[PDB]
Amino acid sequence: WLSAASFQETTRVLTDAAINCRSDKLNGLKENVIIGKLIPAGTGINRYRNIAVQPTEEARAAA
Amino acid sequence: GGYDTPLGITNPPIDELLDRVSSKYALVIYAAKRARQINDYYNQLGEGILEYVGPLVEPGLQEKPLSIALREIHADLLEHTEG
Amino acid sequence: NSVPGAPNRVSFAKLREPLEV
Amino acid sequence: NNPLSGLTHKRRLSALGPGGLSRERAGLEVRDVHPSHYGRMCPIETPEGPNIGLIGSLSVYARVNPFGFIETPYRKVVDGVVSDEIVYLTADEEDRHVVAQANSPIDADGRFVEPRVLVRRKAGEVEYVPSSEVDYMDVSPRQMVSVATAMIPFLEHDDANRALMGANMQRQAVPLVRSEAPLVGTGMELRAAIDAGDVVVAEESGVIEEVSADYITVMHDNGTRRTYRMRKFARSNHGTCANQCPIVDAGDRVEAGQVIADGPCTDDGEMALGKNLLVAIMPWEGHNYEDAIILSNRLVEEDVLTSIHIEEHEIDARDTKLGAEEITRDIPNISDEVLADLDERGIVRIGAEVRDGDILVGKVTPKGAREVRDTSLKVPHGESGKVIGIRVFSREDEDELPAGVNELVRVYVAQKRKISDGDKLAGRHGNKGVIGKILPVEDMPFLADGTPVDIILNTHGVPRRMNIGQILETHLGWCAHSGWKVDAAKGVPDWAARLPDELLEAQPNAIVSTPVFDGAQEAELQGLLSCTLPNRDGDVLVDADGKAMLFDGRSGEPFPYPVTVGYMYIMKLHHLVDDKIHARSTGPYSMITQQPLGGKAQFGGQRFGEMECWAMQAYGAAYTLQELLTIKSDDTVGRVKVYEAIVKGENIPEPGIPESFKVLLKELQSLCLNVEVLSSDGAAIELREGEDEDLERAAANLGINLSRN
Amino acid sequence: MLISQRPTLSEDVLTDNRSQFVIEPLEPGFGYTLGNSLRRTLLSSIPGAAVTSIRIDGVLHEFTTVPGVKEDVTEIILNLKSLVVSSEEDEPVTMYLRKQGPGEVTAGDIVPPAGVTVHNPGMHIATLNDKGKLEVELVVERGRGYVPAVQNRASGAEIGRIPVDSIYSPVLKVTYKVDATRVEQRTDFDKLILDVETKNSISPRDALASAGKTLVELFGLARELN
Amino acid sequence: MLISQRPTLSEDVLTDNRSQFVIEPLEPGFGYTLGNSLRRTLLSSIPGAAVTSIRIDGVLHEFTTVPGVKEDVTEIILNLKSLVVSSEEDEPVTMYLRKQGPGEVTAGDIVPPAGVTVHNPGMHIATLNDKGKLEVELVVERGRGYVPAVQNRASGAEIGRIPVDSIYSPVLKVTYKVDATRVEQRTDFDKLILDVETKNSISPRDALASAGKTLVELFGLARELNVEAEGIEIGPS
Amino acid sequence: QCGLPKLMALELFKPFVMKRLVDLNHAQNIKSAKRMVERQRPQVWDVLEEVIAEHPVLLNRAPTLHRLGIQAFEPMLVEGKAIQLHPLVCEAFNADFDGDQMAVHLPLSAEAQAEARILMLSSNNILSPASGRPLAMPRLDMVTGLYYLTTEVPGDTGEYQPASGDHPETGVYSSPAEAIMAADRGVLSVRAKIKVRLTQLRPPVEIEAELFGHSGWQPGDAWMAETTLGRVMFNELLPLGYPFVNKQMHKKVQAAIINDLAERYPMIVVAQTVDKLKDAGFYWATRSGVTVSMADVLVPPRKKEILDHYEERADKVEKQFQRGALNHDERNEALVEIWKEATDEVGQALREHYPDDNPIITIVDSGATGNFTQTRTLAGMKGLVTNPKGEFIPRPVKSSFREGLTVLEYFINTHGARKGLADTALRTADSGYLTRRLVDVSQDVIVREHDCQTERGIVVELAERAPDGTLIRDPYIETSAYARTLGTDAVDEAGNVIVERGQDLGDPEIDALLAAGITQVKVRSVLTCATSTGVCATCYGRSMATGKLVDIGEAVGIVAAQSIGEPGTQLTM
Amino acid sequence: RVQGPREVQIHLVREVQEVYRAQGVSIHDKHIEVIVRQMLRRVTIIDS
RNA sequence: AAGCGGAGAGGUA
Ligand SMILES: [Mg+2]
Ligand SMILES: [Zn+2]
Repeated sequence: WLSAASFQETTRVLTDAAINCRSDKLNGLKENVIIGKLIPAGTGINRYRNIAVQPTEEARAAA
Repeated sequence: GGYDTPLGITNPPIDELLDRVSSKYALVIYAAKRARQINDYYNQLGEGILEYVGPLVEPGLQEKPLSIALREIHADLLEHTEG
Repeated sequence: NSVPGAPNRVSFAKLREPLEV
Repeated sequence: NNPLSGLTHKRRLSALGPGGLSRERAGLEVRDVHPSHYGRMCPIETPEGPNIGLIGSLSVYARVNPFGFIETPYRKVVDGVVSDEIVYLTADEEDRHVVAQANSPIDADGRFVEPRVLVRRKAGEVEYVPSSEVDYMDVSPRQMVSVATAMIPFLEHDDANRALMGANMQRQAVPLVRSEAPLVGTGMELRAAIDAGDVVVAEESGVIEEVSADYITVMHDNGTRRTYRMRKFARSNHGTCANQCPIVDAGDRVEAGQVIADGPCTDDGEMALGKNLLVAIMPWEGHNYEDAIILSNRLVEEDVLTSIHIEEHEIDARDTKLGAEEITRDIPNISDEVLADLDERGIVRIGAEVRDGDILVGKVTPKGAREVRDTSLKVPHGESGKVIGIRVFSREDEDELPAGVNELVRVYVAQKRKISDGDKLAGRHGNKGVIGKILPVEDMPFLADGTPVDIILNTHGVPRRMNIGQILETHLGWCAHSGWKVDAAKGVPDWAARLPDELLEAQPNAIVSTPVFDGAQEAELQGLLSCTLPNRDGDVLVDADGKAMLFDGRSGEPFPYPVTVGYMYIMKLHHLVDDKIHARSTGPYSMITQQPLGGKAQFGGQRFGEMECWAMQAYGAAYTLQELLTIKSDDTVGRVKVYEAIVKGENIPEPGIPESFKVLLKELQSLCLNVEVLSSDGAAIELREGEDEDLERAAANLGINLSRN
Repeated sequence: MLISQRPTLSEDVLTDNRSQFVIEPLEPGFGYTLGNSLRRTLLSSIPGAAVTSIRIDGVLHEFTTVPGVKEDVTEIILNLKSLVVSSEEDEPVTMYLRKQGPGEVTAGDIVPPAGVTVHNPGMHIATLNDKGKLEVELVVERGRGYVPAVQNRASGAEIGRIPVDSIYSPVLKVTYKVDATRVEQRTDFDKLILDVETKNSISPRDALASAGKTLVELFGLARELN
Repeated sequence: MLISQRPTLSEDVLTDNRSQFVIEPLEPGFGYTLGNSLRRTLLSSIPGAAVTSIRIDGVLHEFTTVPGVKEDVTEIILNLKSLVVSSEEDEPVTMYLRKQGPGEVTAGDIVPPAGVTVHNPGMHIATLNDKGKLEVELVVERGRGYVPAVQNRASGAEIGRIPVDSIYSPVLKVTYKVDATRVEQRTDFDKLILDVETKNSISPRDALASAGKTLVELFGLARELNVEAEGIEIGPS
Repeated sequence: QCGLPKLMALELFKPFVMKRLVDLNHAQNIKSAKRMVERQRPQVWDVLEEVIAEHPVLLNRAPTLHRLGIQAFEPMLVEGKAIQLHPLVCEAFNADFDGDQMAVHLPLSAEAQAEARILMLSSNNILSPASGRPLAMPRLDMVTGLYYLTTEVPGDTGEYQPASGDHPETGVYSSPAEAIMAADRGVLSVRAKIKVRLTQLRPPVEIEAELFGHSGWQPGDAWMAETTLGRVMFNELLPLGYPFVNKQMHKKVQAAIINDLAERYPMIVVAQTVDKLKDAGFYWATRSGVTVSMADVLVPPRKKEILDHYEERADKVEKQFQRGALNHDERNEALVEIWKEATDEVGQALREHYPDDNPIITIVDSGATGNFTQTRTLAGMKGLVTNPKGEFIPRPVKSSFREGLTVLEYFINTHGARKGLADTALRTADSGYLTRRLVDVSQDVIVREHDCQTERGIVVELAERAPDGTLIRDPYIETSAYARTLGTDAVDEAGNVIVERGQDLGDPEIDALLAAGITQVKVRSVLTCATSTGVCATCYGRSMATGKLVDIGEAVGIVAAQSIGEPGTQLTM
Repeated sequence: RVQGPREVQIHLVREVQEVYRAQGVSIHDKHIEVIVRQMLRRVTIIDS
């Protein structure tokens, strides 16, 4: 209901959501921009956001 | 080597940096995570040592840690595991 | 013309105007 | 801005207002030129924004009926001979008869030279008819154009778009310090200055008795003596300068209607909005790529294009409840090095050079003594100049000030302003650009005798925009500058059969006139280019085609092909880069939302709208967008932590939650809706702040106040 | 075949300001580069003297008027900016200009101290009537190039001082023309004619000497490579 | 007067026959009064020697081919025009080149007369594989610059002479650029870059030094008019 | 690179300057450093130059119609108050220099700097992500310079002559340096055909096959070429191992060269080569002699004759109407059809009169700007004009803009010159609304995995045959089948397999398929993807902006909407 | 209703591509199928 | 240590 309410016809969608008692799961681009966390695209997906970086053992020992 | 020496930002070239990763979205996180380790090594050097090491390559006079991380990546000195 | 001290500015015009602005 | 814009603000017809149209819901048929506008409304001059077609300018000869309809004069023709009776007609009558064309070949007796003539029929359709049933004729050409448009030479060679652009740009020129008259122009400059009202015109004939820089005293012929006072360096509505200078001597004799003093943009009674500059048309090293302009450094040294801009500041002396605010020179605990100019009353003195941050008038406020705080008027950022005059209004001298205030101070600051990169220049034919580079004199292309050019224009924009009046103006300007003399030893040449007398010879720096729709034909220009007086030596710089041989200022080798050279009329528009540069790192924040303020008067941020967010999401950059939308804009706890991290050199912390989301939740709750933020297992999150560290680290204001010591 | 002649410089005088210098013989390709180097040096870096600021008696700033004078102060500045002066001392020098009563004030009424001369004694400055009086103090210095107005606050001067712009260059117009001999048998040379005209403050012979001095001293840093 | 910032000269050695020089920092606009004049002086002022005329026996009427060799006249002339020769005698000198039998004939066997030296003996000139004989005579003079062919200066004496173009200058290519730099607040100072590639007879440092000696005595003619003239003084080194 | 004013750069980088000032003992506390910075004390400019090194900034201009409206640049200090922009990035921003303004933003954290340096750098984005055309290309002045440089004119100075009888060929050179020395003297022209010996430039394919055969180790192998000096100068800008072109450089040829370099070479040599092309074009544009004057605007030799001849037919039609034979509409259509032929006759007479070296002809023949309708209007006749309701007026405009229109001709000319202006301002709102709806409908399409391993696919025609027996390429095949992945093996005459499954369809695969007598192909398209949420990398195809397969996690539903809705302000009814 | 969905996507792609293609703008067809994919995702229910 | 919200009009790309 967040994105549909922020696109067009706010009052109708808000009354429908209030009557139906809907729930928003916050897995879109617009909702994540609104609430203020990383959008699920590009460098924000779990694959690229959980990289662990450590120096190689050879360089660590040599230096 | 079909090019002349790059200047400033464009060194090292990404055509050689992208052979160490699978996509251009992993290079960003790679270098950004290395830069923070370098910086927080530098800031806590005065007191007791930590479990962070670096730089592993000869730093210049005044180089931003991001450039040091890029030069380390291009020289094949760091290894990363993709989530 | 019609101005007592206007500077002289010669014109290329070929027509004659019967009415003034 | 100048007299022309004032004369054109009146004589303006607006379609909008109470009882009319709407700006957005106008349409596309009310923004069209109707065939009944010939002589009553100008089809060229109109805004080019979203008001196109909804504002217009009244024509030159038109007048308004008592009922409210617009009339035009037509010259009546009877039995094939054009008489001299003038009758005013409205569109109703005009669409009933047959009206001829303005420039028909009358044979000095009233009968047309050619039987076929172009006429306008009842429905507004044009057609070719034999010269037997016509019964009216136009009084003159230029009767269908407005007053701003009738000042463009060679208008019939320019397309509608560029003519519209030039007519609209003629009203933005600023008044310069010298303001010399154009070399080639139309005859409408003289009447556009007297009628605007910017010049002093003698009311009665007489002999001038005394002349000075402030007043002129005229002794009439019946013993009456009249003295005219003059306005010196007065601020206009848009910050420019209005000046008046006498142009008469102490023993000359004047006549009723003669111009006595000049004005802002007036030279000897004629409108003068620009300067004459030497122009070469050629590409040059890419510095004039895409409508940029290259200038010389002589226009800066010799103040060719320089203007005076005046600004005004003001303050109020209020009666606060806890006391009464007063103007004085006892600012709380401030070093006397800053109170050097403020004499004794707390008001700066005349002639002092101010800068950003300095004090103009010193005032104090009662906190509710040991309650005096400092709230004084200070020069805002980006200003300077010399104080010109202070006007003080007091309550104890019968001056009527609003209740609550008791002392008004008005301080005027003026500064001169040179030309620089980013300042906008334009001509009368629609050319417009910004200055890309200012070159030294020693490395500009120069003629055979060593005279450098003053401005270089590109050649790739002239053909595809269809405004070739500028090259013709260039040729005629060079011919008028160097003079000419037709060799009439054996009669008169064939091409000069129609040229009047007194136009076969001209001395250097002559001034010529080319009316808007009947002027110098191309054959006459081609003939005049071939007979031009030489310079001080027996040389001719420009050959018969209008081209010259130029050298190069940097390498010295001559250019391989000749280049077009001439004199062009260039005016300086009122879009200066000194008023368009802005930057901000931390400043005042709003109140309902904690987002940065907007605007340039107060330190304001730049809006980052929807389309920029779409671009950032397309690029895939997820951290840049989050950092732009949380810590740089709204996160109230994140800003100070980021500033401390940057100053100390540590890493940037994590963001929080923007305050606009909480404001939205409050509004939704206040609309009788039950909005909740849940966790992974119910147990709705409180979302009600927490105990943070209130100790203000770094002991520095974040930036809302610049710095007070 | 290699030519043995060496180029020579000759002078021809047309007026007290215009002069022509002939240089020959030159290599086939010289003539434009040498002439343009001389022209670039002449028009940019030659020392001269000029006024830097003025002071009038009853005037605080530039945007005002003086009673009895037909022009305001800014027009007086614009008239004074065309003055031709020639100083010798290595310090600022002060000149005075006083006039009372009706008439016309020109540059001939300025009394210069020992070491300052005015070369333009008939230029119009202002015009006065029965109740007008003019008192001006001028400051002259030496320099090179072009220096804009130095702000008043940067020197600690009084509130009545009016900084002004200054042009130090005494050279007015320079040009050149090459004549090339392209006969057969491979005996080719060029001759250069350089035409200079100054501003009556310096002789056209004494500007070319300064240009040559600057150019030779600047080109001499390549020679020391041995 | 003084500049308060003395220009300096430095060198980069890209190759034994190619260098790059830098001048920095110059006053605004002085990067163009130096560059073009220096380039032209380097190109057409250094003295040198080159081949001016050749003659091949058996080639009198038409110039299309020569019996015995695998090439035509144009290839022979092009290979001869790329010879570096140093001469000391002012008058023209004559050289001979005679080869017999199969094999390649190079610049090693031109057998130079005392006073003329060849600096690239191992340069391919021709190759004989048809049991023929080659006897070519050459005339060498000295001068400066690039001089196109001279059209039969002595028509009544020679019938078989083939004039060739002469490349006297030891310097082959020169290019220059000028960039901007920063001394204190102003960011409008000049920086002159000169890239020079020369032949095998001379070194680029020597050419740059010999182009700075023919310019001091070129602008000394203008200084001789008035000994004291208040120019611009750099000062000591 | 970009140029930033000193004052703006000092206001943007205030905290970094403060920390560096406190670091170098120039200030005691941060308050002292804050005062020093805010009063512009003469000790901050030395540290301000070394604090902006390798710190990118973002440049933006509104409207941001597509992705390339925001780009990252490396800043450098300049003197003035205006931002200096590279000439080649003005096509992406769609910005001229008649008064435009731009906005500057600053990245702070490490991730933001890394993304601005790697993802958004200006020299990494050259191809347009809608069709694949390069955008950083020479245009306007540069194409004119490159067209003048490499043009061959017969009978010029120092031309090659096959002289025989008493003298050699007289005009063959032994190296480019000798040719340059000869041109500097005036013996040779830069546009005259000569024969020159080249060593460091690779020969064309045919010459390499003929002379060396196996491989030409061009670093030291010499060959002889018949060309001009301008073509050698132009070819010295392309990379080392690139064959000699030897053609006149129209706009199309340069576009082909740029896309070939982008296809076969890494991404840094292209951004290095485009700069040298820009430099050469700018240098040779000023000395090409392109100038405008009234004597260069020629006129048709016989326009009065043609106009008088075509007036007679209109007279006959009008008289036939006046006798009652025709009604109004037939008369009007007859008149308009009569007057539509005189325009073409005048156009042809004008075109067959201009010499090929005119400034006005070489501007449009090189693809720089303009069409021939504009120059026919400028030098010939305007033609027919339109009524405000939209219909033609039977009376033409017989005068051009070089001779000057009369009064009512100029009045009726403005009827259609204001409707276009009034429709331009009304088209933008509709374009913007359409783009907003397109973006807000497609926002859950993101490439999620690498292969859904489906077998459904779309069918592509891929050229059509002729009854004669010749395959004819489909007119629109670049944007129908390029940048796609094959779905089934492509067989021929029940034989072997030419292109196997799961292979990108570039030019070589397409032409090898076409030279086998097979038209229909089956491809994998996003319409038939079997993955649950989003799409997959294989089904989508190749990214049009980088020339490779699409990466996992890219927001591919927004770039499609932006590319569809960006060229919407040039769609006239 | 008549020819199944494949013909409707062919129709939409071609008919929308023609309007752009008339005036000379190049847009690959993979950008238009991403939108038409979103117009056919839901079904209507006749009986439950 | 202390404020900054609405309505209307004109312009720039
Ligand atoms: Mg623009
Ligand atoms: Zn798939």
